[PDB]
Amino acid sequence: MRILHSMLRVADLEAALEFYTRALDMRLLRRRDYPEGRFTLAFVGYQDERAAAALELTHNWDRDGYTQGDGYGHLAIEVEDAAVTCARARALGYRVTREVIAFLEDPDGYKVELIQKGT
Amino acid sequence: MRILHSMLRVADLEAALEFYTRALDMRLLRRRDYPEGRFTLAFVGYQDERAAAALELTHNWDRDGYTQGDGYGHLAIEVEDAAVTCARARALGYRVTRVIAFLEDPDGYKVELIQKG
Ligand SMILES: [Zn+2]
Ligand SMILES: [Zn+2]
Repeated sequence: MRILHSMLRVADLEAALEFYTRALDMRLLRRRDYPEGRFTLAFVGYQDERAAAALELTHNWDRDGYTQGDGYGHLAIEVEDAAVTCARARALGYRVTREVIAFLEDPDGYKVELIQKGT
Repeated sequence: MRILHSMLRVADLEAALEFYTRALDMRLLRRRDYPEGRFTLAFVGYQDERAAAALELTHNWDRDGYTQGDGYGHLAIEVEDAAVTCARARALGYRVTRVIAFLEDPDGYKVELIQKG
């Protein structure tokens, strides 16, 4: 058995993909529209889904935002240098909650934990 | 770069660990109390954290339950036989909601089972 992915609902799919690709160097693994269900999915990550865990992003066409709650914690990502990742995210105008570990917020306010490689 | 883990806050850490270890065959990778912060965390998964993504579970000592929103979706797990894992989860008393299936953990977090493939 293996963990395949976490799924997060996003108010704006392209806004979410722009963050994961620019701030986090992720690649779009697959993307599909479901008019029958009025939703779109995008899988993003680093390796192909057959090799590693990915992040699934869902946008429901009939929604403009979601209730977050305080149950969901964060997504942790291993990075080469947390300070460079942080500085780049701030340069792109993204919220850096705390700044070797650091925390980013995606456009929907989901927290991303940056864990510098070799910790 | 790689995804290390998702983190979820649980009302009862023992109840969460019984689900993840017995219904989903996960190994308890590590567990640590932090008296200074009045919380405990546990890491669960299949491979060691250096090789694959894990799941982090947190319990805050001063909390009895968490506000669950509709933003967080689910955690998907690859299984050898979805109908077998499903039936075992049911045999342990866990709910199986509406080859892919959906389980609910003790806090109501959804687990998507995807048969390998
Ligand atoms: Zn974490
Ligand atoms: Zn999924």
